[PDB]
Amino acid sequence: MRECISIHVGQAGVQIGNACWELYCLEHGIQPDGQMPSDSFNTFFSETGAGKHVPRAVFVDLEPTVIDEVRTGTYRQLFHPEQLITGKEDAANNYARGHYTIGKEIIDLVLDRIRKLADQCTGLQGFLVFHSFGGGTGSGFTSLLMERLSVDYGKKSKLEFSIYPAPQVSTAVVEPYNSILTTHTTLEHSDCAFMVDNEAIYDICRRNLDIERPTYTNLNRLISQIVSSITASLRFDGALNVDLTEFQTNLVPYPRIHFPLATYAPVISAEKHEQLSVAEITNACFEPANQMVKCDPRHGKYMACCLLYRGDVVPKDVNAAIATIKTIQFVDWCPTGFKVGINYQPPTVVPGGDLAKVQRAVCMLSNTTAIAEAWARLDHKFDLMYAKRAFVHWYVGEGMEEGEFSEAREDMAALEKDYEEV
Amino acid sequence: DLGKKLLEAARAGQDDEVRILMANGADVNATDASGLTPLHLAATYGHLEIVEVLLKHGADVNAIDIMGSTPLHLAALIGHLEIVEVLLKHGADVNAVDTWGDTPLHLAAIMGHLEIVEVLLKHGADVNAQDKFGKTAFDISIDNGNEDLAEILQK
Amino acid sequence: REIVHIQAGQCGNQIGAKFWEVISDEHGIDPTGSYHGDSDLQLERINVYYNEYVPRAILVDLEPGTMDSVRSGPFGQIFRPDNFVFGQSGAGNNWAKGHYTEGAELVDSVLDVVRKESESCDCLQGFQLTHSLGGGTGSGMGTLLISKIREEYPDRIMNTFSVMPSPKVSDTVVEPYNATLSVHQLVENTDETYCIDNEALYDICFRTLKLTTPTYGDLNHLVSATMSGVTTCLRFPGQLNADLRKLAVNMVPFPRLHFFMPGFAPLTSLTVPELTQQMFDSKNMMAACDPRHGRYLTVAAIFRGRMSMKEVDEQMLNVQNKNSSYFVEWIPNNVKTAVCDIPPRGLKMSATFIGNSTAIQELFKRISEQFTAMFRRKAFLHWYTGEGMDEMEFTEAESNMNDLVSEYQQYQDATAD
Ligand SMILES: Nc1nc2c(ncn2[C@@H]2O[C@H](COP(=O)(O)OP(=O)(O)OP(=O)(O)O)[C@@H](O)[C@H]2O)c(=O)[nH]1
Ligand SMILES: COc1cc2c(c(OC)c1OC)-c1ccc(OC)c(=O)cc1[C@@H](NC(C)=O)CC2
Ligand SMILES: Nc1nc2c(ncn2[C@@H]2O[C@H](COP(=O)(O)OP(=O)(O)O)[C@@H](O)[C@H]2O)c(=O)[nH]1
Ligand SMILES: [Mg+2]
Repeated sequence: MRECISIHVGQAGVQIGNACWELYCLEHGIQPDGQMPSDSFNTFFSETGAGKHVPRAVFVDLEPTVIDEVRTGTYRQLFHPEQLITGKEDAANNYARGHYTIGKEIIDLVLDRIRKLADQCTGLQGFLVFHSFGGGTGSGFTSLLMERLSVDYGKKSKLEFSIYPAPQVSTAVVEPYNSILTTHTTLEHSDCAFMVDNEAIYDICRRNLDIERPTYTNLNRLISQIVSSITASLRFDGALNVDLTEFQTNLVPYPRIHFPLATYAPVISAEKHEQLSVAEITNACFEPANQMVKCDPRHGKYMACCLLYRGDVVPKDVNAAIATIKTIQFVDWCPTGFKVGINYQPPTVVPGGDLAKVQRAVCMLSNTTAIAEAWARLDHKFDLMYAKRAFVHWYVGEGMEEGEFSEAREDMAALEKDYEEV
Repeated sequence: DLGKKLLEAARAGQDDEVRILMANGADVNATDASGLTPLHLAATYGHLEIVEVLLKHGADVNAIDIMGSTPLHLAALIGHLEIVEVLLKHGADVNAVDTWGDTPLHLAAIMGHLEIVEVLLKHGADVNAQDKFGKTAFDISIDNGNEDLAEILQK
Repeated sequence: REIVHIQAGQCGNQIGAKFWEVISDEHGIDPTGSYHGDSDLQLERINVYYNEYVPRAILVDLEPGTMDSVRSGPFGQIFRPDNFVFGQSGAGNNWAKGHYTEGAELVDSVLDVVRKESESCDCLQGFQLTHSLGGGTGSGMGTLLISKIREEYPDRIMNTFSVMPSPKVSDTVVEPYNATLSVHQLVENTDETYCIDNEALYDICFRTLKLTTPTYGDLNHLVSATMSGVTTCLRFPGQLNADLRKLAVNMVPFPRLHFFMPGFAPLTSLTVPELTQQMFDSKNMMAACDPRHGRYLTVAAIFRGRMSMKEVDEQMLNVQNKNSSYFVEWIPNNVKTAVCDIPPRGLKMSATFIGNSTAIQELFKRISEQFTAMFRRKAFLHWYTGEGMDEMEFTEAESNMNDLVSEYQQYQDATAD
C-alpha cells in the first residue's frame, strides 16, 4: 500500500488535473461527492471516516481564477478546501517572478499542505507533478517546488507531466525562455518526465476527432486519457510499472535523458464503425501521427519500450503483434526488448465527451533519441531572442542574473549532444 | 539706455511707452545680446500696432540677429498672419535665409501654419529653396506625411 | 485585478469621461451605477474598473471649470465626490506651471486620493492615466503624478493613453515643447503607453469619414472606441487569462520601447478577411506612422464578436506569410490573437490592433522637428524658466527623445543572422 501525491501547478496543471481526477473517478466508480459503494485505488485516494474518497492531490496557483472553477465545479465536494492553494497575483509569464519573488511568498504554505497529505501516508512512493513549461508559475514556481521537494523528501520519486509549448495553442512570446530555465533547474530533481506537445494533441483532435478548432477542454480530455493509461498501473493491480521506481528502471537507462515519448491508439470520434484488432492498435503506436510529441522516431533509436494494453486483449494476440513488429532500431549497448502489460478493465471515456468508448486500447511508452527534435526547436527560438537580449530585463528585474540564462542554455546544448552520442 | 527700454516695450506690447521712448530719441534699430531688435520682438509676440509704428520710423524690416533670423522668420514661425502680411507689404524679404538654411516658408510649413504658407507662396516664396540638409518645404511635407501641406505646395 | 484610473487636464477628463461612458454601456451600468445587463459575462470582471457600481476614477485639474464639465456629462454623477481634486487656475499650456509650480502644490492632495483608492483594492494591478502631451496640466502635472506614484508603487504597472499634439487640431506653438518634456518623463516612468495622435485622428475624421470640420467629439469617438478595444481582455472573460503585466512582458522586448501604435476596425463616426487587412492598414492607425515604413517587434490583435475562430487563425497566418518582411524574424511567433465573444455597441464584428513597430519613430521625429524649429530661435523659453525650471531640461528632453528614435532604427535594421 504505497501512496502517490499529485501536485497540480498553474493553469495548465490544474486544468489537466481536473480532467484526470474526473476520469479516475469514472474508472474507479467514485461519485462527485467522493462516495464509493464498493488496496489498488488507495494509492491515489485516501478515505475519511464518513466514507469519502479524497484525491491525494494539491492544486496550486498564484492567482485564483482557475482554482475558483474547481471550488464551484462538478467535483466541488471531492476536494477539501485546504488542498486548493492560491495567491492573489501571478508570475505574469515570467519564470523569475514565479521562482524568486511572488513564488517565495507561498512556497511554505504549499509545503505545509503537502506535509499534511504525507503524514496520512503509510508508504509514500513520491509525487506526480503537472505543469506547463511556458507559464510563469508552471515554469518558475514548479522548479522552486522541485528543489524543495528534493531536500524535504530526498529518497522519494518525482515524475512530471509537462506541457510543451505550441504556437497553435495560445503560446506567449517568452515561453521558449521559461521552458529552457525550468528544464535546466528541474533536470536533476525529476526522475522521469512525460512531455505533452500541445501541437501534437491539437493535430490529433483535428485529424482523428474532426474538431475544426479545439479548445483546452478537447485537448485536456485527450491528454487525461493518455495520463490515465500511464497511471493505470499504479491504481490497479498490475505486472508492469507498479511503482514510481519502476518507471526509471524500465524507461530511463541514462538519468539525464529521462523524457519518454507516449503514443496512444485508437483515437476515434464518438460519431465514428467496427472494432480494431490488437495487431492494428499496436501498429498505430509506431505511426508518428499518434504521438504526444511531434518528432519522427524512424529518424532515431529506441533505448526502452513499454506497451500497456487496456481491455479485451488476449496475451497471445500481443505476442503475435510484437513478433510482427521485430520483422525500428535500438541503441548500441542497451537491450532490444519490449515490456508488455495488460489491464483487462475496459478503457473508460467521459460520458458525452469526444472520444469513443473502445473495446481495446494501448499506450506505448518509449524512450527514443528522436525526442531531441523537440529540444532543438525550443533551443532555436531561445537563441534568436537571447542573441538580441530581447525580454531579458523582465527576468533580471525580478531577482534574476543574466549568467543563469547562459548556464541553462549550456545545459540544453549538453543535453542535445547526449542524444547525439547515444 | 533708451534702446534697452524700447526693446522691453516692444516685447511687452506697451504702445504708448514705445511712442514716448522714440520721442526722446531711442534707437529704433537697437539690439539685445542675441542681436534682436524691437521689431523682432514685436513680430515674435504678435504686437501688430508696434510693428506698424516701428516700420514708419526707420525700422530695418530685413534686420537679422546673431543667427540670421529676420522679423518675418519669427512671425512665420509663431504664426501671426496679419504681421506676416504687414512685413511683406513693407518690403520683408520673403526668401531670407537664416544660419540653419531656413526660409520663412520652411518654418511655416514645419509648424503647420497653412494659411501663412499660402500667403508666403502668393508673395513669391521660393518652393525650390533647400536648407542645410537639402530639404525643401515639399520634402518636409513628404517626411512628415502631411497631405494638406503637399497639396498647397503643388501649384 | 483592480486598476485605478487617473484622468488629468481637459483632454484627459474629456477622453476619460467618454471611456467610462463607453465601457459602462458594455457592462450594462446606467448613470446611477446600477447594473441592467442580460449576461453573466458583463459582471465577471467588473472589479477591474468598478468599486461596489462606481468607477475607480481620480479626476485632477488645476482649472476648476472642468469639474463642472465632468458633472454635466451623461455619466457625470457616477464619479465619487472625494475623488475630484481641483485647483484655482489652469496651467495655461505651460508644462513648467504643471510640473514645478501650481501643480506641485496640489499633487500631494491627489496622492492622498490615490492612496485611499489603492488601499481599498483586493490586489491592485496598476494605474491607467489619460492625458494630452500638448497642454500644461495633463502633460506637466500628469508626468509629475506618474513620477510620485512610481516612487510609492514601484512594483505596480503604470499605463498611459497619451494624446500627441498636431497643428491641425491645436495650432499652439508651445505644444512641441510640452510634449517633448513629457515624452522624456514617459520613457523613464511608464510600462506601457498608447500613443494616440491627434494628427491621425484628424486625418481619419477629415479624409476617411469626410467630416469637413471635425470637433473634439469626433476625435474622441475614435479614442473611446480604441480604449474600449485595447482594454477588452482586462474586462471580459475569454480564452485568455491575462492582466496588464502579462501584456507588458510579451509586448515590450526592451525597457524604453514601450510606445504602442493602436488601430481599430471598422472606422465609424463586414467579413473576417476584410477586417484583418484593415487592421494592418495605415488609415486605421491612431498614430500617424506608416507601418510599412518599419517592422513590428510585437503585435496583439483583439477580435470582438461572434465569428469563426479558424477563419481568424488562417487569416492572421495569411498576413504574416505574405508580409514576412514587416515582422522581425528574431522574435518567434510575435503576433498574438485574442477573440472575445462580446461585440461593441452598434457593431457585430470589431478588431483592435496593438502594434509595437519601429515606425513610431516617425511620430517622434515629427515632434522633434517642431521642438527644434522653436528651440533654435529660443521662442518663449522665458515662460518656462520663469516658473523655476532649468534651460538644460529642454536639452535633456530632446536628447532623450532623439536616443529613442535611434533605438527604434537600430532594431528596424537588425537581422537574425
Ligand atoms: N494543454 C493545455 N495547455 C494549456 C492549458 N492552459 C494553459 N496551457 C498552456 O500552458 C502555457 C501557458 O501557461 P499557464 O499554465 O497558463 O501559466 P501559469 O502556470 O498559470 O503561470 P502564470 O504565467 O503565472 O499565469 C501555454 O503553452 C498554454 O498553451 C490547458 O488547460 N491545457
Ligand atoms: C490583457 O490583454 C492582453 C494580455 C496579453 C496579450 C494580449 O494580446 C492578445 C492582450 O490583449 C491585448 C498578449 C499579447 C501579445 C503577445 O505576443 C505578441 C503574447 O505573447 C501574449 C499575450 C497574451 N497571451 C496569449 C496566449 O494571448 C498574454 C498577455
Ligand atoms: N483628441 C483630443 N484632443 C484634445 C482634447 N482636449 C484637448 N486636446 C488636445 O490637448 C492639447 C491641449 O491640452 P489640454 O488638456 O487642453 O491642457 P491641460 O488641460 O492643461 O492638460 C492640444 O493638443 C489639444 O488638441 C480632447 O477632448 N480630445
Ligand atoms: Mg496563470
